[PDB]
Amino acid sequence: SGFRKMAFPSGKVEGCMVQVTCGTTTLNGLWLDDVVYCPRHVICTSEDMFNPNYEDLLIRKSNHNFLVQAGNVQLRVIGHSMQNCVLKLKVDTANPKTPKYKFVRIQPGQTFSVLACYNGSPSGVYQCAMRPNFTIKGSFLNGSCGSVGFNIDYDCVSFCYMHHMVLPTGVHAGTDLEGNFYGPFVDRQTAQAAGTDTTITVNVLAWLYAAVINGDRWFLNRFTTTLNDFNLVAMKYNYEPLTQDHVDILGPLSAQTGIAVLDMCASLKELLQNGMNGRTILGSALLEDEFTPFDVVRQCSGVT
Amino acid sequence: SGFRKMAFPSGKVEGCMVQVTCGTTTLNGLWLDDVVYCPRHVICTSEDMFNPNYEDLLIRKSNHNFLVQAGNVQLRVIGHSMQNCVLKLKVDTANPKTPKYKFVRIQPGQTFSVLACYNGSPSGVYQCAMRPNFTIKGSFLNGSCGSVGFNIDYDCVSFCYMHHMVLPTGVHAGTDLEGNFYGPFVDRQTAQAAGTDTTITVNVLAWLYAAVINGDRWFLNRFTTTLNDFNLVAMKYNYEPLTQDHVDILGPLSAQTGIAVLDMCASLKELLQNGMNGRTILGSALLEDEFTPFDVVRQCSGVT
Ligand SMILES: *[C@H](O)[C@H](C[C@@H]1CCNC1=O)NC(=O)[C@H](CC(C)C)NC(=O)OCc1ccccc1
Ligand SMILES: *[C@H](O)[C@H](C[C@@H]1CCNC1=O)NC(=O)[C@H](CC(C)C)NC(=O)OCc1ccccc1
Repeated sequence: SGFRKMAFPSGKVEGCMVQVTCGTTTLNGLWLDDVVYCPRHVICTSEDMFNPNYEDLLIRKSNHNFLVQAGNVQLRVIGHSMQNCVLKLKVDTANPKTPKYKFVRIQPGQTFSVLACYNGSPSGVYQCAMRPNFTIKGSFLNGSCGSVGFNIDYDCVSFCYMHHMVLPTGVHAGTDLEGNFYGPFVDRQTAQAAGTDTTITVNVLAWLYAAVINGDRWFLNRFTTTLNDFNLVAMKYNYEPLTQDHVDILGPLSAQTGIAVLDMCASLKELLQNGMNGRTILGSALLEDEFTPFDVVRQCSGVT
Repeated sequence: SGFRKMAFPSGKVEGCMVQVTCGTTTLNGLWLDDVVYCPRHVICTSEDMFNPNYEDLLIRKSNHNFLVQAGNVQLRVIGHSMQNCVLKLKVDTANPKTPKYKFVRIQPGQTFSVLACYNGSPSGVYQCAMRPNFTIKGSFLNGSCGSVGFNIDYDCVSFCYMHHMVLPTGVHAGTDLEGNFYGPFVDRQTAQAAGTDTTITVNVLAWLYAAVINGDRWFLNRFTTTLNDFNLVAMKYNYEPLTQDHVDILGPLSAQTGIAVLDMCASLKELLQNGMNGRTILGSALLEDEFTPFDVVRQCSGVT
């Protein structure tokens, strides 16, 4: 009953967060086994950040320049390396709280939980989606870099995001745990902008299925459509085109509800063409697109 | 940068969640020190739940009828007591993960984080507000009862909610950790309904201040108003009346932004009278009222 934007429990990740200070810059790192991962711009001063030469800046940093603190306890740095846009600080102690973990690069449309942190201390947790233009709409302040995004499949934490920067539009950009940015962005303070923020059609349809499951059906109409006809209207509205794989992925939701995917497409089309007329769906006056089909099934079936 | 509905990190609470089974009914309990707290309707069968006599049902339950499991490990129940609508199961082992904690009863308008659980295992976390009609809009399925709501002030967890039931409108009702329901509700499956779900005016104003902080200012107009004139319009819209204490509580937000509270009231009034005209504020097409003034300052200042 009810449907909410919901994050994974953050306990396994809280125990991996540390503070990393180099010079005057402080941010967060992720401590797994005997390695701390953090954004490489920790080495930049306020000035450096506009056109850094990271390799050159890194020549003048030695192991003892990276101050790593876990709680009130200092860790000893015994090595360091740059992998793309992240640093790997080898420490002399394996994190006793290291969970079963993996590093994954997610695709646009997929969702993950962000544990926002400051000074190595968890601040709060919320759910995000990797948007088609490879930005996320999170909540980050100065010092939040190194905060990570993750999913949990039972016992295993899959890290997929590390925060690096905010863009002129207020949306956020970052890397996977190998240091490769999502999107065309780079970790420097130059002119760079996001790109068209299109809507995750399949996710909206999943969310419409969630509403029906929870008894909110006012938007179901008597019509159906075709995939080709739907996309012609959807893309007038900057919706990602819907494919047969998307249809397949909504299959189980379609069967649980007895509503053909294309029938639901017909309902979405009229919502786009006519609006909500001041009504709401699952408490929203907008079509919500940051729930995947997996997300909906999860929350409507009690998976733990 | 950015503004999101955000929950406290759930780690300290994850370690307190256990599974409680009596007869055929399974739900969650909260294990603090040597006591497990859980809803008393764990003792009801499917039939009992329509007009239970809990005292009478409790006569036939002994310590060994309450199966308490922490992970894959069974706890030994050595005593039991009913306090209002919750049971206190004394166990022979103090929870080694017990945090510094307190039990508090919150007021309508205040917010807290819910850790949704099933079979004693955390499922996900999300932020809620205690609404003026003493319901919450969460995400709960069968077996979720005993999940708890909490705030964290640095090191101390303040438990304020335990889930018990869903209402015909799909909203949720529960108790504080002393077993007293919020609102007039009772833990039986009889005809009972919520009451008018009015809007937390002060919280909407806080959220409007959050938008301005994050550069979303399109809704600021050239007008001001009075508290009396504003409330005359606000209560046509089922908004809780705004008081001088509310004004005081928005003081720091008013000073950080240079916008008098009554000027912002004038902006809210025109948004109520004229709508959003299809625009959004912080990504919402609705006036959001589940952020307190404290919530906004927290998230816009990096408190950990
Ligand atoms: C790292 O913690 C930080 C996160 C930004 C700061 C405010 N909100 C965020 O999400 N990243 C940077 O400061 C970043 C550093 C370069 C090496 C990319 N630069 C950046 O995002 O610049 C834009 C900006 C900075 C400060 C305030 C507002 C916008
Ligand atoms: C306890 O886990 C459970 C939570 C309900 C079930 C579905 N979603 C919820 O939030 N509470 C009950 O089942 C409760 C038991 C009585 C002792 C109050 N009764 C209840 O909420 O009845 C309404 C209902 C039950 C089952 C499905 C849909 C509505």
